[PDB]
Amino acid sequence: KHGQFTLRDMYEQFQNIMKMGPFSQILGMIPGFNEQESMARLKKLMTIMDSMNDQELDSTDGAKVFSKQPGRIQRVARGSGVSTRDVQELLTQYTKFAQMVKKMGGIK
Amino acid sequence: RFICIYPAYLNNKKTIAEGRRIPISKAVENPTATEIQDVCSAVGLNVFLEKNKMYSREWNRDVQYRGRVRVQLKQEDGSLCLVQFPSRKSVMLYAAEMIPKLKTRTQ
RNA sequence: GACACUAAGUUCGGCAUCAAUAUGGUGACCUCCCGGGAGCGGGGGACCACCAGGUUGCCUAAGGAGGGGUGAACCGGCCCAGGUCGGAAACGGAGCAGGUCAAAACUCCCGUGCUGAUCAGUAGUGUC
Ligand SMILES: [Cl-]
Ligand SMILES: [Cl-]
Ligand SMILES: [Mg+2]
Ligand SMILES: [Mg+2]
Ligand SMILES: [Mg+2]
Ligand SMILES: [Mg+2]
Ligand SMILES: [Mg+2]
Repeated sequence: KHGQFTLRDMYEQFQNIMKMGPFSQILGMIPGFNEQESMARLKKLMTIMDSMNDQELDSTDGAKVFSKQPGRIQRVARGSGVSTRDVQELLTQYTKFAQMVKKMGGIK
Repeated sequence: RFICIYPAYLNNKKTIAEGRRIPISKAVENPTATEIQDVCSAVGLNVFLEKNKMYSREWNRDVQYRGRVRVQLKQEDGSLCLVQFPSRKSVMLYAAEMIPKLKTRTQ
């Protein structure tokens, strides 16, 4: 996009609003999902990642990265003013979410 | 109007920039806001513990590492509460010296 | 004419490149105060590392304060979104991610010293 607006843009936006209900109902069987009281939980989880680096983000097995090198968890916790447990929690949900995605597809 | 005493102030494991306020020679291992309050209250000082407050220069979030302690120096009229305690430095030091004596530490 | 010797030319490689100083910086750490209800505001000393361009030792066959790079998950310095902490607030602090760099560290390429080999066969001199 270029500070402007093309039909593809309008398209992609409508498209985002699509992979909603789905992705939303995919959060179905995952203890860690009250609309407003959820947004926070979702914004938190994001801010925590706002502290991870590319290599950590783009890792097929993020859980392990952090597993194997705990210092990374500490770096992240402290870097996002959140607790350590919080980070490990975010890490497990990401796992559950991964495993889930596996049983189905991924992009959708 | 009471004053502020953060454990970082009395921590010999912290550098200057990390919040240490007294010479390492007088500083202490890992003073806990609790211990600080427990020695101050036991000298005739008026003080209350702010259990959950956290020192800004304290990256850690654990418990042994947080809390704040508040002591009354002067009295509304102006007179110091305890002649032997002018400044804040005075209290910090007095605390740094008495904690390594708390039974809970000599244990 | 053919060979030699000194000066010397081309190219691809190898080995190797101080010390101690002033002034100004940046950073780190320590140590004293004043002010303040916090985050802090203010001021004096000490030590170490590094940088900018500036000397000199009486220093080596050489040793220029040259030009890049990388900067690591964190573990160098800066700027630090968000979030976090102190704060009623204003703000301030610690600080990851991200960006960045006269000044943690580590590395190249320059130059400069010897140095194999290569190519040229010019400059002089000498011999038969
Ligand atoms: Cl001070
Ligand atoms: Cl630590
Ligand atoms: Mg010869
Ligand atoms: Mg980088
Ligand atoms: Mg880094
Ligand atoms: Mg912020
Ligand atoms: Mg800061």
